[PDB]
Parts: sequence; C-alpha cells; structure tokens
Amino acid sequence: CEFGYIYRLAQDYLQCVLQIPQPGSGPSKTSRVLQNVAFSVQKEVEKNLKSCLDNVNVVSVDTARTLFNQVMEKEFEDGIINWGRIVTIFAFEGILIKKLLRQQIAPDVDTYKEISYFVAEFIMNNTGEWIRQNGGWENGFVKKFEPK
Ligand SMILES: *CCC(=O)N(c1ccc(O[C@@H]2CC[C@@H](N)C2)cc1)[C@@H](C)c1ccc(Cl)cc1
Repeated sequence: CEFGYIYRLAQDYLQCVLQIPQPGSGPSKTSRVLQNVAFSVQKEVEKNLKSCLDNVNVVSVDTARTLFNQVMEKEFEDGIINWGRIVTIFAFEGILIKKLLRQQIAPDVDTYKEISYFVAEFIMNNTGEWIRQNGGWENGFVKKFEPK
C-alpha cells in the first residue's frame, strides 16, 4: 503493498541522503537494505551524469516532479520492470533532493516530504502490481538484496 509503506521507504531514503535520520527506533530491515543498495547506485549515477547534473536547476518541487517524470519515462520505456530499475527510482529521488537542498528558491525544509510523495505515487501506480507479484518488499526486494 500500500502507499503508506512505500511513502515511508521513500521518506527514509531522503532522510538518509540528507543526513537527518528520524531519531527513535530507526528504519526497518527493508529500509536499511534499500538505503545501502540505492546509495551505491546513486553514487554511480551522479558520477555518470556529472556534466548533466552540473547544468540542471532544480528550483522547486514542481520542477523536481517534471524532471523525475522525464527520467522515469526513459528508464521504463521498454515496459519491463525489475528490481534494479526500482532501486534506480530511489537513486533519482536522492539526486533530486540534493539538488533541491542547494537550488530551491525560498527553501522549505519539509520539501523531502513532497518529493517522497510523488516518488511513492509513481512506484505505486506504475510498479505496484509487479512488486506484489514478485513478493513485495519483504519477500521480494529484501530477499534479493539483503546481505549474503
Ligand atoms: C542532463 C539531462 C537532463 O536534464 N535530464 C536527464 C535526462 C535523462 C537522464 O537519463 C538517465 C540516464 C539514462 C537513464 N538510465 C536515466 C538523466 C537526466 C533530466 C530529465 C533530469 C536531470 C536531473 C535529474 Cl536528477 C533528473 C532528471
């Protein structure tokens, strides 16, 4: 799976990138596994996209949503879904939140909550069926990516 679960994953990942994990009992096992794998992918994508990223201006949540939709169209154009592509969604929201921290006009500290929202909406609406059919986060994602 439902929106709330995926929203919590997307928010936890933005708090990880922004170095502001929520004080308390901490993230779930699924969220901890995803943070590790998505960060590794994010570092590689930032290096590969360096020139592109140096000339982008993520000045608002609306612009971050437009850019996110454009990358997502190119990422899933062949219609296939797999777990690596789903990790790449999280890597792109991590890049967008870093850019918005630096370039947002009239910055708003709760902006990661709006970015998490549209990332969860995309994941639920476009990959939600595939995820449930492949075991969800607990019996699909975690089983594939948890430490050996
Ligand atoms: C610099 C180009 C650009 O502004 N954007 C962009 C287009 C396509 C990308 O595709 C990556 C590489 C191929 C796919 N596997 C994904 C990346 C970036 C826009 C649309 C954009 C810039 C920055 C961010 Cl973080 C998101 C989108």
